Amino acid sequence: IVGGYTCGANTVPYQVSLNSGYHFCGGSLINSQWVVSAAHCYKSGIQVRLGEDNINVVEGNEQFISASKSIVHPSYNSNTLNNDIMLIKLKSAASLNSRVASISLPTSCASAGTQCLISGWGNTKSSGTSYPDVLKCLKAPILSDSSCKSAYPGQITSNMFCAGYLEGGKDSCQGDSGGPVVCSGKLQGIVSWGSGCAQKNKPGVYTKVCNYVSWIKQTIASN
Ligand SMILES: [Ca+2]
Repeated sequence: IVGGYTCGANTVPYQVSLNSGYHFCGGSLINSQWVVSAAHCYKSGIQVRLGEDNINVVEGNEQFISASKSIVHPSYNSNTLNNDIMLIKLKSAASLNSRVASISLPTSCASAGTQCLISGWGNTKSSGTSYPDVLKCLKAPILSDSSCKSAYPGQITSNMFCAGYLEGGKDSCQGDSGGPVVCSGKLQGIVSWGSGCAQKNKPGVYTKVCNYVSWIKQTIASN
């Protein structure tokens, strides 16, 4: 997250870190057994880390739970990032508590102009590299479909939305991929892609989770 703030320990209790020997992507806990992330974050060998603040220090509220199964969307296209969504099942249910909590899935799609909370342990620099240890947060508005398409001509599908600031300076970034975009208390987006981070006229692009609620529900009913 570039241009964000330190969230505060465990104030985003649905945020997970996906670990394969190192943090590599975020995700969101949607119930005691299941995480939603980006399909482009697929790796074999995922451990889900819940209750994290500093990902490099064991502080006492963590739950580390291996994935048993990962399910990339059936129509994920890794070239365009259309349908950039994945489900990860935990080998055992998380113990839900004040610091490890699920986020609701949406009923309706979010509205342009809504300010959402985006969070992660990704790079904090637009030019260069610096990865934080503690979780960072950003409030960013959903942009109109016409603005998003103007920013990325011939690249935005109905399963994507843009959020952020066209003047640059505030965005998600590498290592935030897969993490949450929460709008009116529901998971509306997944950190998916963008050209660079926090560059002028190149806002973040996010998987539009409201398009996937029936897939998510039937998949969790069946696995
Ligand atoms: Ca930790």
